Amino acid sequence: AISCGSPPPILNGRISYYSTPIAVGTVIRYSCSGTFRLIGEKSLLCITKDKVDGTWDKPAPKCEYFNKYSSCPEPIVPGGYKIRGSTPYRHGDSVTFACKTNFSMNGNKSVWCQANNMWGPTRLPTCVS
Amino acid sequence: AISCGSPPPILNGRISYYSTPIAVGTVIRYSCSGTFRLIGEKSLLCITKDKVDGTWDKPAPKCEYFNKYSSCPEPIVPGGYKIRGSTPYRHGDSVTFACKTNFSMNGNKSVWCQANNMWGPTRLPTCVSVFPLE
Amino acid sequence: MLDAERLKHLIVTPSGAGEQNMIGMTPTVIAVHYLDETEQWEKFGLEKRQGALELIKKGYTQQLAFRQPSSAFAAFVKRAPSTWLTAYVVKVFSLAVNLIAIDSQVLCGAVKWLILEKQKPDGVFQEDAPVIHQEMIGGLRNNNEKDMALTAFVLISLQEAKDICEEQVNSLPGSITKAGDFLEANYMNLQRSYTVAIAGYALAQMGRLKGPLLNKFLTTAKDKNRWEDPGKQLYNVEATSYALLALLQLKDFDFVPPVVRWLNEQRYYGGGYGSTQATFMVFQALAQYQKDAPSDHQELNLDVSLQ
Ligand SMILES: CC(=O)N[C@@H]1[C@@H](O)[C@H](O)[C@@H](CO)O[C@@H]1O
Ligand SMILES: CC(=O)N[C@@H]1[C@@H](O)[C@H](O)[C@@H](CO)O[C@@H]1O
Ligand SMILES: [Zn+2]
Ligand SMILES: [Zn+2]
Repeated sequence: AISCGSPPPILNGRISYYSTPIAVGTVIRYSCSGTFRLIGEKSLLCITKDKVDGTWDKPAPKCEYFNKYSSCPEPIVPGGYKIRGSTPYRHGDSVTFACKTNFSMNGNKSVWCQANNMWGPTRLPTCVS
Repeated sequence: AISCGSPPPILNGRISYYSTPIAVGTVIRYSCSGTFRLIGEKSLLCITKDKVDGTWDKPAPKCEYFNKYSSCPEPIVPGGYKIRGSTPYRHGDSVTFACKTNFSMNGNKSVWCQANNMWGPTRLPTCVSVFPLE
Repeated sequence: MLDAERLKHLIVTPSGAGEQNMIGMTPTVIAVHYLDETEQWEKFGLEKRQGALELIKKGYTQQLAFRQPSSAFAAFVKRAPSTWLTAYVVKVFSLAVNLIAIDSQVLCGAVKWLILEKQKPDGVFQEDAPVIHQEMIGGLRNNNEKDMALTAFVLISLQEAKDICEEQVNSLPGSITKAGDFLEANYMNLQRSYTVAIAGYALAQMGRLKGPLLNKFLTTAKDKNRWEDPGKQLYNVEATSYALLALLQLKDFDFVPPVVRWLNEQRYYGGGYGSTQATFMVFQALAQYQKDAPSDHQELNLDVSLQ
């Protein structure tokens, strides 16, 4: 049967318990200690895009030591708006976007405020007509 | 960086020559001999979704023995609308859909007209309401 | 049941912290809203209007001292923001928009926060930091059916700020639909007369109080004139005022009379400890009845200021 290999590790974090072999459809959950903040989506899904090999559906998220002083500027996406998360934007906070009518999204819809005061592991999504 | 392994083979078809190794971002093209019709996307892209594994973005398309009588009816998707494709739909022809305002698409946006008159390799795409309770 | 001296006692000077200031601001705001809407200043004394506008501005200005960076509110700036207080500020401020200068960044910033931070994917609004004066939230103090009761309460607030904020808050339309979907899907299961009245009004505003829902709403009334819950039925004036607003919204004029009559027999101008919601709501509802009356013969009762 199709499987995924060992999930990507996470420094200063934990990965939920999983059985072997890792079957398509398996969901893994990452988390961080109390003084750390998780940056990126917490659950990875074992999927198959070509019906032959298995891959996790996204990169593993990371744990950043908490920086109570960090703050990210308002994330703005022309053609779109926020459907989750609002100011102030602190370390570990997340924002989720949606595109206005007649606009379609490109890229990941959610971003995280990182310790270096910049948004998510990926670039802000874009909205095009 | 990352590379994709040997691509899926295609019965009664061939893959456009590609150089080795295969880096993410590389596109390869499938085609069927002339007495067959290609069902599925002809171009496969080497990508990485988790920054560790390199994979082909779709399964290999297939070659169906040509049937000149095959004719698919106009595909209809609730909450969606056709973007590409025009009647009549013959063997190997395809159409593409998009979801209307307030729906998200579940499935492949493009389907192909098969010898048995049924649409695409996958089930027609579906457009589901953005509103959970629907 | 109402006259000028009774209404005049509701004009008060606001003071206190983030919750206390709104308890004070409520009677004055609804009293002015009621007199303007019913066009009764001649009976009350139009020269008192200016003075009331000044107290309203004072209430508003003072409340800003408790506006947080998020645009949400709490009793004290050191305290975690209340979903309910923030929504109540929107409910009061929206009524004052053409009375004094209300900053849309303030009004709409609070609306935006409610949606972006306190509404679940399923549409329910959640309170993560309950107010200290549990006295001021009326029927919501009884935590039973809180997801439905609070969701209706916040949605009604959002409807008041919709036209003013829809431009600056793109998530507003979708938030309302989600809240509405949740209330509609779970309405039939309500047990309290209070929740039935408040969610009933919220659904009526969206044209969703129909069929079995409408029937439950109407049959829930006791003696066909009030929405009350046995055992500490202190929320009946508030519940029934929401219900009267739903009936007016539905133009269900044949069912309205016993309700207005019951409301008019209550000492609804009493004010006093814990009267904030009853006060805001009964004056909103009776003002609405009088505002609608000139267009519909069926609303013929006299619930106006008497000599
Ligand atoms: C809100 C908005 O921009 N909607 C318009 C709609 O009015 C119009 O009918 C349509 C035609 O393609 O384009 C967009 O969907
Ligand atoms: C084309 C269409 O249905 N647009 C609707 C809009 O009318 C509505 O206000 C909103 C929230 O329910 O959802 C969608 O944006
Ligand atoms: Zn925005
Ligand atoms: Zn947040």
